[PDB]
Amino acid sequence: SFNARRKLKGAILTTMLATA
Amino acid sequence: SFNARRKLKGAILTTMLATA
Amino acid sequence: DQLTEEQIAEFKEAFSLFDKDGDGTITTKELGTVMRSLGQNPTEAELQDMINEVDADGNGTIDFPEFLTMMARKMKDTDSEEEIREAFRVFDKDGNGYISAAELRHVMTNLGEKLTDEEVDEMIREADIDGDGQVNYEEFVQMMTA
Amino acid sequence: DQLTEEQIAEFKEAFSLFDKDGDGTITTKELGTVMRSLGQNPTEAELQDMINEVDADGNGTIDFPEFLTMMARKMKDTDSEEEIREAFRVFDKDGNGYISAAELRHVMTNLGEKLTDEEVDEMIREADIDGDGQVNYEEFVQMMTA
Ligand SMILES: [Ca+2]
Ligand SMILES: [Ca+2]
Ligand SMILES: [Ca+2]
Ligand SMILES: [Ca+2]
Ligand SMILES: [Ca+2]
Ligand SMILES: [Ca+2]
Ligand SMILES: [Ca+2]
Ligand SMILES: [Ca+2]
Repeated sequence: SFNARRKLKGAILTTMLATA
Repeated sequence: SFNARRKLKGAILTTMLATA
Repeated sequence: DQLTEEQIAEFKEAFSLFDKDGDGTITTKELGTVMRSLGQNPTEAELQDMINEVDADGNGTIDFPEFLTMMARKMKDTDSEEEIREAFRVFDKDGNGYISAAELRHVMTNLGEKLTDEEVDEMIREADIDGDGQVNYEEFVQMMTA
Repeated sequence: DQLTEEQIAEFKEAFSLFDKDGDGTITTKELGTVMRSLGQNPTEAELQDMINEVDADGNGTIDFPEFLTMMARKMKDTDSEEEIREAFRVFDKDGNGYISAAELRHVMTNLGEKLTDEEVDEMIREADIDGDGQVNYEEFVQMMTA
């Protein structure tokens, strides 16, 4: 089943890498 | 340069996986 | 204490947002795609620089370990709050201090993720320590730490 | 606290001892090879079972994230000491309670690693908290923890 915690953490980590 | 700590840790971790 | 199975899955999810073709490697084209989706405008030479910093095997693309290394360097020393605040602003587009459900849906849509209203609400719930239905800065920070 | 760059390198080193052809995937043949080198005798069905427990993408081989997941499960709950003691015994071949330089060289040779006397001495030094020139059980444990 969709794991919202994993989904949000993955998106946050991606956004951190995508930062200067 | 050869990193003995990494080498020994890698070998220990491998041996743990290779255990029952 | 030990890297956990769930931590690994979180990293794998992040890797998959870049590796959209699921071939197991992140190219400069894929890096660029994600960054522009998040409102950034890296140059080609800047994308090359990012890959070269971690391209241990010199093959010009990023594999899983190299991606983890990129992450580990990023997450190392964040006390200035400069980087975290930059990431929060990506989500808090109106600058009001709270990531709304609508704002989270904007970012997930930009990242190429199809999600229902219920899924995105569950994401908010995960971060929403104080129960107000929105994610503040401290809640965002805690999602990385926690 | 955060997965570190050095932790990643340690895991990558372990992955490379299995992935001897450096193609980025561990096959059942490679798993078997390492295990037999370490005095084990897994059956084919047992090797398949190991891969199936973590083969998220169903491709019949182990990639980096799947390898990390295998490790994370192994390292999870080791308080019985059964597993750690089994791994220590691989190195402490004469059962005397201490991993000697010669014993470490035996295992590294079995794993296919070419090392000098100086390199292996440096490995002992890394684990040898009490300075006696050999690695005891508690020192071995601390190498995984530490
Ligand atoms: Ca790709
Ligand atoms: Ca590479
Ligand atoms: Ca807002
Ligand atoms: Ca809140
Ligand atoms: Ca291989
Ligand atoms: Ca697989
Ligand atoms: Ca011994
Ligand atoms: Ca000692």
